Amino acid sequence: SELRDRQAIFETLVAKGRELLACDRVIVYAFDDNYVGTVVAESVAEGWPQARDQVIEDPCFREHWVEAYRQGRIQATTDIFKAGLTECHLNQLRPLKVRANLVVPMVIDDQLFGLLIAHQASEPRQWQEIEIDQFSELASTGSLVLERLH
Amino acid sequence: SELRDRQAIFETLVAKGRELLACDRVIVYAFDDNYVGTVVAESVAEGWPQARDQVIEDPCFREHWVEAYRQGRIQATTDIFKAGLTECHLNQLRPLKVRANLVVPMVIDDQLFGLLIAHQASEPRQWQEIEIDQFSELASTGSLVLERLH
Ligand SMILES: *[C@H](c1[nH]c(/C=C2\NC(=O)C(CC)=C2C)c(C)c1CCC(=O)O)c1[nH]c(C[C@H]2NC(=O)C(C)=C2[C@@H](*)C)c(C)c1CCC(=O)O
Ligand SMILES: *[C@H](c1[nH]c(/C=C2\NC(=O)C(CC)=C2C)c(C)c1CCC(=O)O)c1[nH]c(C[C@H]2NC(=O)C(C)=C2[C@@H](*)C)c(C)c1CCC(=O)O
Ligand SMILES: [Mg+2]
Ligand SMILES: [Mg+2]
Ligand SMILES: [Mg+2]
Ligand SMILES: [Mg+2]
Repeated sequence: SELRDRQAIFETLVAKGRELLACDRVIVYAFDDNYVGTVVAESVAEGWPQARDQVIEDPCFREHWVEAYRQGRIQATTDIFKAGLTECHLNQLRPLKVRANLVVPMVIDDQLFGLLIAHQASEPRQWQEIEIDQFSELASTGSLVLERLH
Repeated sequence: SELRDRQAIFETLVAKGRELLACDRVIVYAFDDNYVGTVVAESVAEGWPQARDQVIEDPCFREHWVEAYRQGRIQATTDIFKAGLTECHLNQLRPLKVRANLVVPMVIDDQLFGLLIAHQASEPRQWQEIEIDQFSELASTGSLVLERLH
């Protein structure tokens, strides 16, 4: 089925993504038609909370970032507590122990299907250029495969 | 269909591989139980023979290297004519046009499914660490996709 195919690619991306970065969590944050996100796949190291299957109603993608991510925006944050973020934003990340994160888009048929997101937990992390390139390329490869499968 | 899904992934791998390396050819070379390989997908630049749909039996894999490739062996060759190769090896490459090559494994369910192979056809080419890493990760990601998809 189309749903089984997407999930297989998503499980591949989170597993390979966490291996590539040796970070604490990688997820696929998939959007519904109103850009409400569901954590549909997760690779997470031992001891950290599981984000899998959580629904996170974060309005900034629908309201502000859909176009930039469609166009290939990448967001990397070394220290979420030093990024000018509001408490509402921080309270989504605190339970998952996020301290640093890297966000790349999954664009399929020119549409923003979701985000591949890496977390460093309870520890800041400066994401390096070639790490970002490898992670962006992983998301693109996965997205291109899904484009070709159907 | 496993076969149709397969071909879609292979086509993504060869196209992305040739884009990443800007080389003359990238192929997927898939093994059967004699460890005879078939070129099952190809991206090739203008002017070079199409290696697509070639069955090429090379005994060195089954005789020496299958397990090593399972474990992540590569072949990086800057100039095949300075590599101490036999006429039988040179003869099997001559119709394709290979001057330099990069061979990385595709491992699925802990077996050597095939090789992802890049060719430079009219000049030597010293394959760089970053290229080897990118090409290896491409092959690994595509392999894991196939492993999970069915
Ligand atoms: C936009 C925004 N949200 C996120 C969300 C996540 N990062 C993660 O790691 C995860 C997985 C746990 C999620 C989910 C990011 C990365 C961004 C930034 C996008 C970018 O710059 O490219 C955002 N959301 C909020 C939430 C806040 N705003 C509201 O109106 C309400 C209500 C909120 C509470 C739920 C904020 C403050 C931002 C950033 C500011 C902005 O760009 O508008
Ligand atoms: C082993 C060997 N063969 C290949 C084959 C290919 N390179 C490519 O680019 C392609 C696609 C067109 C193929 C197919 C490689 C890369 C290697 C090296 C493996 C390694 O060390 O990792 C090899 N095969 C031969 C051929 C020769 N030996 C025979 O018994 C018969 C028969 C032959 C003629 C068909 C040779 C000389 C080698 C290298 C030495 C060895 O590994 O035994
Ligand atoms: Mg199917
Ligand atoms: Mg690495
Ligand atoms: Mg399509
Ligand atoms: Mg399987």
